[PDB]
Amino acid sequence: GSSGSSGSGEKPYKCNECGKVFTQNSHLTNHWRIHTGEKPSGPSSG
Ligand SMILES: [Zn+2]
Repeated sequence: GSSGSSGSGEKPYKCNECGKVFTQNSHLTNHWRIHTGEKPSGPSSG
């Protein structure tokens, strides 16, 4: 079978706005920037 459970494997830091994953904190917090404005009105990139 296949186990699809996150937590241990994935990193403790994960963007709760799109679904990204980073190794450090400063990286995650920073990323959010792109989410907070910056021409958020357009074609979804995903
Ligand atoms: Zn994000």
